[PDB]
Amino acid sequence: DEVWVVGMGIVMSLIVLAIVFGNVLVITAIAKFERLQTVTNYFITSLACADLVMGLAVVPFGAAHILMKMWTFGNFWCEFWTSIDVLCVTASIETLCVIAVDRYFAITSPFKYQSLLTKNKARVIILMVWIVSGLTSFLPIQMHWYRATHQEAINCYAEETCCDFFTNQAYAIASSIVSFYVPLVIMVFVYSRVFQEAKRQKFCLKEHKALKTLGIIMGTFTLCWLPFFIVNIVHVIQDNLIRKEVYILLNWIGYVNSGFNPLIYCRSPDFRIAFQELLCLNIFEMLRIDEGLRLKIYKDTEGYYTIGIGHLLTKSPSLNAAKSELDKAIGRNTNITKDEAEKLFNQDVDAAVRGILRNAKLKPVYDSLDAVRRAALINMVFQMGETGVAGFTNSLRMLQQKRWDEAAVNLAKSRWYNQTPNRAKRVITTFRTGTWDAY
Amino acid sequence: DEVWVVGMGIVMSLIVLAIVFGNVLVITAIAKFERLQTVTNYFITSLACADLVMGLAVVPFGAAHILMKMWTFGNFWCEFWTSIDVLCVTASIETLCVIAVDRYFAITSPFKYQSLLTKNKARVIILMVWIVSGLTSFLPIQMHWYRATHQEAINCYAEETCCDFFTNQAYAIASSIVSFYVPLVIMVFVYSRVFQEAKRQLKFCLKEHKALKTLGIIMGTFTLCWLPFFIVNIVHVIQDNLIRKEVYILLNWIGYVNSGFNPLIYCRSPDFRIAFQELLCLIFEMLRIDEGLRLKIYKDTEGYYTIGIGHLLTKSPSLNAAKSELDKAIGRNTNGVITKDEAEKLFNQDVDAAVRGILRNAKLKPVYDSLDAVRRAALINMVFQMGETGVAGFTNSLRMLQQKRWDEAAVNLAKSRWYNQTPNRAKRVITTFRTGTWDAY
Amino acid sequence: VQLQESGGGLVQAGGSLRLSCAASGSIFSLNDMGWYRQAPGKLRELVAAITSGGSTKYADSVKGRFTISRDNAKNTVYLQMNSLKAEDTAVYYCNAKVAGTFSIYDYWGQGTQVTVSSH
Amino acid sequence: QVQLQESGGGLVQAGGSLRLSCAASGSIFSLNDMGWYRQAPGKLRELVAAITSGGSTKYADSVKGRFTISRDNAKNTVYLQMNSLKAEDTAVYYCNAKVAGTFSIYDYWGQGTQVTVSS
Ligand SMILES: CCCCCCCCCCC(CCCCCCCCCC)(CO[C@@H]1O[C@H](CO)[C@@H](O[C@H]2O[C@H](CO)[C@@H](O)[C@H](O)[C@H]2O)[C@H](O)[C@H]1O)CO[C@@H]1O[C@H](CO)[C@@H](O[C@H]2O[C@H](CO)[C@@H](O)[C@H](O)[C@H]2O)[C@H](O)[C@H]1O
Ligand SMILES: CCCc1ccccc1OC[C@@H](O)CNCCCc1cn(CCCCc2ccc(OC[C@@H](O)CNC(C)C)cc2)nn1
Ligand SMILES: CCCc1ccccc1OC[C@@H](O)CNCCCc1cn(CCCCc2ccc(OC[C@@H](O)CNC(C)C)cc2)nn1
Repeated sequence: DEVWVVGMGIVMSLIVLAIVFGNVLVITAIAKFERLQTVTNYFITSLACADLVMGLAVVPFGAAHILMKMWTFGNFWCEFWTSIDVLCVTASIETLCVIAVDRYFAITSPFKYQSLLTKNKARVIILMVWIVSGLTSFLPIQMHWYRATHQEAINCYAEETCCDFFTNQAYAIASSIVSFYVPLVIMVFVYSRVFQEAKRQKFCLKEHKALKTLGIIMGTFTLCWLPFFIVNIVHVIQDNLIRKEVYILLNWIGYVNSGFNPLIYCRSPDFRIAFQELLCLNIFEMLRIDEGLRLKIYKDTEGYYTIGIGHLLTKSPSLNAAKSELDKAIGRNTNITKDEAEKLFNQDVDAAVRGILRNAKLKPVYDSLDAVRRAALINMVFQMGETGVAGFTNSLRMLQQKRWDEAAVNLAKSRWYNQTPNRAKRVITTFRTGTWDAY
Repeated sequence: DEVWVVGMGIVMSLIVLAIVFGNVLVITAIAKFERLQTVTNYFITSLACADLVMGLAVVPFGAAHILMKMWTFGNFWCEFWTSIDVLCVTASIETLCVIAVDRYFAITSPFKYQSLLTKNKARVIILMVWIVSGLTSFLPIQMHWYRATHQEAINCYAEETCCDFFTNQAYAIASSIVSFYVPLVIMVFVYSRVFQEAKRQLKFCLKEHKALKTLGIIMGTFTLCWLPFFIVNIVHVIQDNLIRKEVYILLNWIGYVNSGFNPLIYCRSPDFRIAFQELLCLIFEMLRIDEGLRLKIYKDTEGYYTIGIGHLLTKSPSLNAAKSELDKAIGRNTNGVITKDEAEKLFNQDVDAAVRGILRNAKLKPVYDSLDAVRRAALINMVFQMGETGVAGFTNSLRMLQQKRWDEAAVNLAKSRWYNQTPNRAKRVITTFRTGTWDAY
Repeated sequence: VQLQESGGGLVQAGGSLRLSCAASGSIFSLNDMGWYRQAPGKLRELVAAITSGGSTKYADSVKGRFTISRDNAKNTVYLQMNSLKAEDTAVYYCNAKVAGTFSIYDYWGQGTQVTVSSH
Repeated sequence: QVQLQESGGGLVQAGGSLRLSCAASGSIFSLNDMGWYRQAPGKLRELVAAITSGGSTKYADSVKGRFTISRDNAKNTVYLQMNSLKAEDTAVYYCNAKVAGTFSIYDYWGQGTQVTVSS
């Protein structure tokens, strides 16, 4: 079995390194770049510190404990080793939901995705999260509240060679609830409305994709620790069928989660550019999703000189004629900024909404639609013009008649649905459902 | 001598009687009257339900124990009686601490006194507080986690006729902290910043700003009533039994009679006081304090017809001229009476005057920008009351104010002809001039 | 806080119209809303009230002929009177209830008049 | 989704004074950092003054003592008071907003506004 010993040594040692390596990579990136100084990043920084202290002060000694099949560091470190262990786990689950609540108050604020907290206010919150979860994790252990009274524990408590965590089931459940389930339940509830409010006002916008990353951070965390925490309240409510080979194995599922977050953060483009440098390497929203933004002059799907969020600068092939009116609209001679591309969009959209109301074939249709399917109509008038949207009266009156499923089968036969099918299907599917499920 | 035992029985019966009476009265008002359906009052309610449970379920049995010199109800009620006792004290401070935080999110929002909570959200928070408070009170006692291990505790736990609350040193501290001190100092901290953001955004003269003071008194007494008990609890647990039990039982009864005190602190509010009386068979905001508000034509100190928030109607003495100007100002035939919406529509217009009329008045514009925001209003007040006619007509203090000689500027205006006609409003604004603060409003 | 009505016109009997009201100074989300009318020689009367949660109450004399509604995004409340009768002629006022610490407060707009014209 | 609008530029003789002002909308202006940049002809876009949401202010060395950046959160506006003007200060001046989102901070610029000085 000496093959098993050395082979597990390399895996555990690899695990310990991946934790320390990736988490320090996060702490460094948020500390370097000013672009990354956000309140959410400050919570992620402390979240990384929890995983970092895991990889330094916890996972190693637990790796040494297993392959040596015995505890080596005396009794004092034993009480401390498991207090730091609980301190890290409780601080993460609390911090993960101080994010979910901070994300909630933000999506109900003028700038969705903008935290309402001061950078120094966010610091204090993190300071108390560690100050509180430290009290509720060290005091019960340093004061012996966890301890059991069966001789098998009283002996292990006496020998400085045994460091198994025998606990009276009062501790085992009480601490399991206050420090895991209670924050976990709040988190899953609070952040769920966050996701809902995000589409009411899927997962295509940049900061929307960021919230699904915050979700995946929470998600993998619960999935890695819930088996450990589930089969330990049953293990006390029903007498033990949980053999110790399994309890420490499900706990190591919780240990490796500390290496997961740096990987997950590579879903944000903002974090990858930081990592790569560190290693020497709503109607308006709906249309930005499927029109894209480009700050120069480019050829579109039909070959015309467009710019920004799908603004046709001209139909002529001469780029001289494209610039000719590109600078006629900005104000200067642009020969445009992201802010210039923005106010040309807000002025092109209103032109398409008045262009809907000055059409007697579209206005009665646009009048009877909800907020969402109106936006679906304006997306067609934007991409085409009111003259072409007056085309399929068949579909135009099917929408008015509130025969959504019928109107959705006719629209998918238009030439529109096969020259830009991926975008067409998104406008037709929101016609069908009245929701934003596709955007 | 049995004279003492029947004397306290009468005194204790009334204490229980007062508690139950005044708190059924409070709960009734907030439920009957539609004006009182504030989220702040839904907290007032459960605060009174926590006081009602004490009056019924707790306090009387603690009275029987003292007079009977023993516990006669068995050990089941004995552990139930106390788990209820601590449920009412923890569910309270946890609500008095939610009020202080709710009033903080109210004074940082446009309407300075509007809760950001729904009624429904307000009352799931109440349900939560009671659930949570119960599980951090009933569970550690019904599960015997409080139990001490010295012999006296053990012998008292075994007598059906002994119901002292012997506790282990860990529970006594971990309970007092989590159930009392933590919500106490969050409250004392968060609410003190509610009080100053009020005095900042302009003491205790506005109606609602007295309501905040009324809440502060509720907390203020609650702390003082329950704090001596909770301090001597900690000094005994940590050191040794230097606290007697008759002093511990008296300091405890101070927090007991607190349950009957809130309903009369509520008589400070005109809202509860008129509600109880029916149940029982019976610069903008600176000038609004100093002017008042009247919905009918009245005569000011100097005899001029005025309406609304100190809005002059005419220098003429013919009431018909006052009504005629008022109808032209409001745009309908008032016959001398207007509405509050119209009165402060005029007031908003009339304040705009008092600032533009000092933008254009001789040497009295440089003194305006020579002073700070809290003294700018203290002079816009004098203009509003007297125009740029008279406040420009005493340059002795105007130069004194420009030269920042305020201790002098304040003695001159104390002799001014204006001082002797409106003395109290004269010195509130004189102090606003001298101390450069909102201390008088 | 301040209220701002709009939408009063002369209508033949059986016709229809809608009323609007903008508001400032509170969180329109949290305030109950409703319209009141007062015809000369008649006292002020509740016509329709939309509570903050969205419940609706309508006067019996106008039930099934009036729809109060709100849009908390635009800070406004709407009333679609249809099937107007000669009796409905009155001055309509916009009411907003804004809760304070211990009590709830009333606020009204300046007013609008509706008058149904017989033949 | 936020917008910026400069105002208050043009000409003035040397030693003159100007007050450029920028109004922002789309975010909590209280929690945003604010700053002014200028692009003189034949030069690159340089910072002149920045105010952080905490109040701290740095200035371009060329404009230190002459310009004062300041903030008014009540009106969602930030002010550059250009004093003791010199002909070198001739540039299109820009208003910048730094709004923090989830994982990153976003930059937001105004259209710009011209300031010509005469020796
Ligand atoms: C509002 C807030 C209140 C908060 C709670 C206040 C904290 C105090 C509670 C701490 C607490 C449970 C903790 C439960 C988990 C909760 C923590 C989770 C924290 C969150 C993350 C453990 O308390 C600890 O018990 C240990 C015993 O092993 C002991 O450990 C060490 O002791 C040795 C040297 O100290 C040493 O040999 C060795 O090292 C350990 O043995 C500790 O010294 C002792 O403090 C109390 O446990 C209760 O203790 C009671 C003893 O009488 C006991 O009652 C029994 O006796 C009764 C007649 O006497 C009888 O009538 C009952 O029938 C009977 O059962 C209860 O059954 C038991 O449950
Ligand atoms: C129950 C709540 C735990 C917890 C709460 C909050 C936040 C975070 C929490 O956890 C964090 C984990 O990272 C803890 N790591 C495990 C200890 C460190 C440790 C592991 N090893 C391996 C030896 C295991 C053998 C053993 C088997 C049974 C034992 O007794 C069972 C019972 O006494 C404990 N009950 C639990 C099942 C709930 C004791 C030891 N020896 N010492
Ligand atoms: C530890 C914090 C308690 C608490 C927590 C949360 C919220 C609210 C809390 O409080 C509730 C008050 O309503 C106090 N009620 C208890 C007395 C009610 C009572 C009276 N009686 C009989 C006579 C009591 C005389 C006596 C004196 C000392 C005793 O010894 C106990 C010893 O442990 C002292 N330590 C304590 C200070 C923690 C026992 C009895 N038996 N029970």
